[PDB]
Amino acid sequence: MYIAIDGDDVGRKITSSYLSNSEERLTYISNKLNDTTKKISKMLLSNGFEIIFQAADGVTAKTDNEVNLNFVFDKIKSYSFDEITFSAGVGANLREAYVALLNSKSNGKNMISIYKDILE
Amino acid sequence: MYIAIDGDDVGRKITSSYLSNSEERLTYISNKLNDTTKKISKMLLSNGFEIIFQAADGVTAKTDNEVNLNFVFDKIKSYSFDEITFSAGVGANLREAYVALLNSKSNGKNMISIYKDILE
Ligand SMILES: Nc1ncnc2c1ncn2[C@@H]1O[C@H](COP(=O)(O)NP(=O)(O)OP(=O)(O)O)[C@@H](O)[C@H]1O
Ligand SMILES: Nc1ncnc2c1ncn2[C@@H]1O[C@H](COP(=O)(O)NP(=O)(O)OP(=O)(O)O)[C@@H](O)[C@H]1O
Ligand SMILES: [Mg+2]
Ligand SMILES: [Mg+2]
Repeated sequence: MYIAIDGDDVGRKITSSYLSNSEERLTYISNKLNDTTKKISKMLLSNGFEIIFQAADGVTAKTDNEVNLNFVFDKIKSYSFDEITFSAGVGANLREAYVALLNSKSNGKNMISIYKDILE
Repeated sequence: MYIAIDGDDVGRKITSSYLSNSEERLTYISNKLNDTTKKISKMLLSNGFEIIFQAADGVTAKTDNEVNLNFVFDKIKSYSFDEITFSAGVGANLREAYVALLNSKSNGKNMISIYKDILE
């Protein structure tokens, strides 16, 4: 199973910081993204996932083991901070997790989609 | 002086890797971005810059010292790899470096713009 996780509307708070000349707020959000994907990457490892990347505001991973996915996403939901949520997609391969990720980014965000469910 | 540096068309090679189920190529480009912004952040420190963020595929920094900017950008240009260039903007504040950055992303990419020059 592949899972892609990625920050919602992250650009808006970064751009807001440039335009208001707020470098400290810009630096805080950059390291906060850095640290939250770190939290996400570690929760995933503890549940038998192999991280593919944990960089920028995203994390992609895969698990040849079994996994409670309402648990996993309920904890991704819980690293939200200051109006920045995370969306997730899941599929049987990287491409499918990607599409399902677009689906979430495309349907309210702060949500998870599963590729097999979209097709049906 | 503020400088914002950011990777061109980085999403296209990442997305290409999802859609072709090429996780190894996806992981390589993620760490390669990680490592190139590292190279950029270090060259800037050696020339008297203070890094504001070095994350994702970008680096923003400022220098209360003086700086040869054709040198600096000529070396940013030289960390290009596999058809991924970097654009830069410069200004007297964060907002201005941002606009000048959009200008470069907006005018061929693999290029630098200076905010004061745009206004004139
Ligand atoms: N850790 C980070 N440090 C600095 N900039 C980041 C970081 N993570 C993401 N970004 C920036 O945030 C943006 C991520 O690109 P996205 O295209 O993913 N857009 P975003 O608004 O963040 O949300 P979605 O549309 O995906 O829901 C780019 O501008 C990245 O350079
Ligand atoms: N180090 C990284 N690791 C993983 N994904 C990254 C990294 N740096 C950037 N990205 C992704 O690349 C994109 C950066 O957002 P951008 O909105 O900056 N778009 P890009 O096509 O990269 O070029 P420009 O339009 O800015 O010229 C987002 O999808 C990021 O999540
Ligand atoms: Mg995002
Ligand atoms: Mg970019």
